[PDB]
Amino acid sequence: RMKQIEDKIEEILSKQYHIENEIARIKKLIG
Amino acid sequence: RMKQIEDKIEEILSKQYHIENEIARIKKLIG
Amino acid sequence: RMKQIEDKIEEILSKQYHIENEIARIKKLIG
Ligand SMILES: [Cl-]
Repeated sequence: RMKQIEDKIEEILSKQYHIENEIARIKKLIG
Repeated sequence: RMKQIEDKIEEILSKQYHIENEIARIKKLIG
Repeated sequence: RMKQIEDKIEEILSKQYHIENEIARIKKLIG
């Protein structure tokens, strides 16, 4: 069960990194 | 304790989905 | 191990709050 939680956290972190990169692109586009 | 962690992960995932939808709207607006 | 998971969740929540604030700024800028 702890491994399943950790795997889900991995997925969340990867998505968060992707979101930050999307935001960086939006800031560049309007910069 | 594991259930509390899992509930918090649920909240994080829901917010992440909301953020992705906000980003999609911003991209549409500037598209 | 549960504490390490909880600490990571703390980091994720803080980053999510930061992302929401970045999005609010972008919405204000294009508003
Ligand atoms: Cl996020």
